[PDB]
Amino acid sequence: EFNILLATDSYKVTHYKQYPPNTSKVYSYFECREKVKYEETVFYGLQYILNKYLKGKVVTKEKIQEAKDVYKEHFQDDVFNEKGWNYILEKYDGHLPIEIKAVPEGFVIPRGNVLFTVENTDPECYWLTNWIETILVQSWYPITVATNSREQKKILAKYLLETSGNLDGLEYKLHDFGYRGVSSQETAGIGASAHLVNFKGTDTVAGLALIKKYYGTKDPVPGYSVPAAEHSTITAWGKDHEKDAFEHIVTQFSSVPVSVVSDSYDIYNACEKIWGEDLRHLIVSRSTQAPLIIRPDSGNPLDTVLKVLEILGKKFPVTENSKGYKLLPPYLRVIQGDGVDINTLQEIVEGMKQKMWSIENIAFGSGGGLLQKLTRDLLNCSFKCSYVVTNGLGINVFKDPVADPNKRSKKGRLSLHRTPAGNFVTLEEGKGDLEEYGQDLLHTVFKNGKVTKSYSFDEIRKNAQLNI
Amino acid sequence: EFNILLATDSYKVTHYKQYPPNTSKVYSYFECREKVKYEETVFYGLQYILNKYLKGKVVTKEKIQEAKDVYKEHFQDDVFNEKGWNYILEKYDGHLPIEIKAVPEGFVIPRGNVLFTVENTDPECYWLTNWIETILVQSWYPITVATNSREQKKILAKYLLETSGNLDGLEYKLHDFGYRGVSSQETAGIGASAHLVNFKGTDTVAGLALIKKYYGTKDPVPGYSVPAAEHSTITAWGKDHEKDAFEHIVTQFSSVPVSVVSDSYDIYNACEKIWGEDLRHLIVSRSTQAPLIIRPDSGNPLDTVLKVLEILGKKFPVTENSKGYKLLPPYLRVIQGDGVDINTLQEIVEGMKQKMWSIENIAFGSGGGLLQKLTRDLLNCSFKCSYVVTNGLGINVFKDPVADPNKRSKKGRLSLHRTPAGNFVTLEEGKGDLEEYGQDLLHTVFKNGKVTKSYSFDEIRKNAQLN
Ligand SMILES: COc1cc2c3c(c4ccc(O)cc4c2cc1OC)C[C@@H]1CCCN1C3
Ligand SMILES: COc1cc2c3c(c4ccc(O)cc4c2cc1OC)C[C@@H]1CCCN1C3
Repeated sequence: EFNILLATDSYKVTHYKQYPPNTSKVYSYFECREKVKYEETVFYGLQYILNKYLKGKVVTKEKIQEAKDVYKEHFQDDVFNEKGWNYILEKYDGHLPIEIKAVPEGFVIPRGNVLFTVENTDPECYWLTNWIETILVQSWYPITVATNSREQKKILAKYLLETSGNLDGLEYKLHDFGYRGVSSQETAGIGASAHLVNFKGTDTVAGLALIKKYYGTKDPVPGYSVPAAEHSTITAWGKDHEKDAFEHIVTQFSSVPVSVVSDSYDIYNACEKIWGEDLRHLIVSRSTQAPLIIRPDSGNPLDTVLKVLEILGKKFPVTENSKGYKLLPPYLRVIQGDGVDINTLQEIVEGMKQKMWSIENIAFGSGGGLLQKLTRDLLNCSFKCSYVVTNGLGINVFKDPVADPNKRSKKGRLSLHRTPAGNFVTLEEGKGDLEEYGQDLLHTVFKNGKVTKSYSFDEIRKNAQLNI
Repeated sequence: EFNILLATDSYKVTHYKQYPPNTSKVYSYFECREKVKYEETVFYGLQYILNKYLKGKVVTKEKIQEAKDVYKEHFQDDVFNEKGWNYILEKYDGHLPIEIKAVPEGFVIPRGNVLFTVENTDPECYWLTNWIETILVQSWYPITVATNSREQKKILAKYLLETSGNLDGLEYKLHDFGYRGVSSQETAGIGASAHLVNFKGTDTVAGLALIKKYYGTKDPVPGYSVPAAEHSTITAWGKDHEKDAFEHIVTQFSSVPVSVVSDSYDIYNACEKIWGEDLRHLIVSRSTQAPLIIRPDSGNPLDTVLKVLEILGKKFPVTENSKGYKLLPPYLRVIQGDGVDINTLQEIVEGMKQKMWSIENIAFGSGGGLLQKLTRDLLNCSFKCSYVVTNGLGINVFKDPVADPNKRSKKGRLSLHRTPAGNFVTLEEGKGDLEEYGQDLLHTVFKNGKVTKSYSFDEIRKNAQLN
């Protein structure tokens, strides 16, 4: 049912009429333009797009007719290029005559570098390069989710290492709760998969299926969850029976970790009186492999975390780890899953450290902040034409708006290189062909309807690892 | 290839073990909780979800086995409720034993009112009400896009009325440019469909297909566009040939409206020297039905709009309308489609009014600001359990967190009524059954796998009209 002829910005339908006459090549590129800092970006998600939308026979006689009929009404005019699309159907069996070169998935690249390039492989299809901009520029989302997720991992690693002396359990310190808070089922899958580049905990089941279909893992699944209560399973017992709900849930899940939302009526009373006194005998009996994870879900996230830890530290036996930081017993942990984004995550771990609480005690859950409150503007994700051939001559093209030099685009044929210090540089104006900086790091990943280079999710996770 | 058994928050897989024993009924509701204020919301998008995801045979033996295999690995344990899902397959031929009642689509409802309710119709399926919360709560996105778009329409209507004395072309004053700035193809269609509740201009073609399939219009399409240049079609001509690019494009599109991005190198030079002198002869000759629409795309959105209008006003014949506001000639208009969201739109029309420019002169295009930069928290969209039947006894259920009184949920069986002054009131604790108000405004839209009541896009548009 997907029709690539109907998967572009409307105005692109009219572009074949606007290019200079005798244009044989249009060459475009994607970058996260330069200027939390977000100095480096995780390149993730293009392989999903190539496989789901671009590869194989994407043009049929029925798809051309459907698009002709929609655009006739949408524009109230006959501007649709049926001839160009028929050419692709008849000459290439509806395979796109396009070459895409990209940096490997999971690579961590500084801002302002070429990440992928797109060009037509047939001169008659000069107009196709920018037709597919809309579908390829959506790459911004998994790039931005993967990047923002990795930036939160860097904060958790710094504070976990300072307060505990190791990074054990780091991949489980940020759990994806974003399924309800995203705009669609398709978005849930894409965003959850991008989070699983960096972490292993997710409630967003749609992410597992996407990874298995488009990337692959050695392991049966790329992420995991544990049993957890919500407000409906506590509040269903009645206002006077919160203790009965808690006793039932921890007894049902006595041998596995279990998360219990504790703020239905009064989080402080739940921690001090219900967990800390009435049900304490059911908690101190649990295995190290099956902790109670208390989940506050309302109020000021920092103030609530600090008060919950002070409460639990007075009702349960607290130890002092080798770094001097307080540690709850191994059958008891906290997860803060409300109001968490990269800024509040920083504030909580810093406030915990100042009160001498180990980051071993806490994990975070993020919903909207992890998968929804991100824009194409956060990393200045941009797709621009840099090179055309018109009357057999290559010309270097760019924009350079007077009022915003940050929107200046790169000129000519691009390539990505290692510098002598081992950093990245993007060469412009075809200067990569001089091989003063060695070989281009971009690889052909799509050519003429075929995916030509692919990466497993395992390779992507290894590429995206923290420097440590 | 969608499997409703795999379309929930993972933890919901475990909830059938957490509810009180002898629970026969779980009843839950959606609202935009009370605290631009966004005092009223456009209810839009549930019918999409009911038809795409919830209706008909959604359970098969193969879907149950697939779910069982995934959950075994995801939890490293066998917690999946295979028996519950098998019961629905055998007893209802895989149709969901759920009743959903909703306010009519397009209705504009004040914050803090019930918009829809969900309950199981079979006692064995008490667990199913909140299993489908994840899919249903995503209704927040079309509600929020439709609501934010209508709030922008209110600002434009106010300023167009004060500066021009009428609302002609209001439905073409905010164009959807959001396709590349959203997170997915599916989000693009949903968001574009929500904008078309209020406006007619879109570049997001995916919205048209969604409206045709799930809602329907008397007109062949719900939304329109005009030819437009992008930086690629101007810059491809070369840095020294911007004039040649502009001339080619307006000549190819001489008899239709055409938008031309004019900031590739220098927006001010383009307006004053290229449009205003070198190509002025190809502009002043155009039909009122085929204006040149100049599109700045960089800089401070307010400062750039006001400077562009000042430039054009010195190069082209400006009139003064009956309200005393300046009006460009009919063959010349402007569209600002960079940095536009609800706050900047207000800043620009207010700044224009202060410089005595009519809002007739300007349209807005919005991308990320219109379809992407919105969260479930903006309208406090929430799905909560309000009523359960345990041991044959009905109990009013709710949350009331000590630290956030704004997160208090409603109690018991709910109903939506007209007040004697013609406002809306949500009645709690089954008090709607006393019939002290008129009829419940919630109608059954889904029952036992069937969509029971459908709205056309034309009725939705009429419900969402401005006062
Ligand atoms: C021993 O303490 C813990 C164990 C887990 C386990 C998982 C887990 C998944 C997501 C998440 O957000 C947290 C956790 C977790 C948290 C714990 O303590 C805070 C999944 C794995 C699959 C088999 C064994 N499971 C253990
Ligand atoms: C006469 O001036 C204008 C006309 C239009 C027309 C459309 C239009 C669509 C989207 C949009 O954002 C703007 C416009 C527009 C803007 C104009 O002036 C600024 C679509 C319709 C389909 C047949 C006739 N078209 C006219």
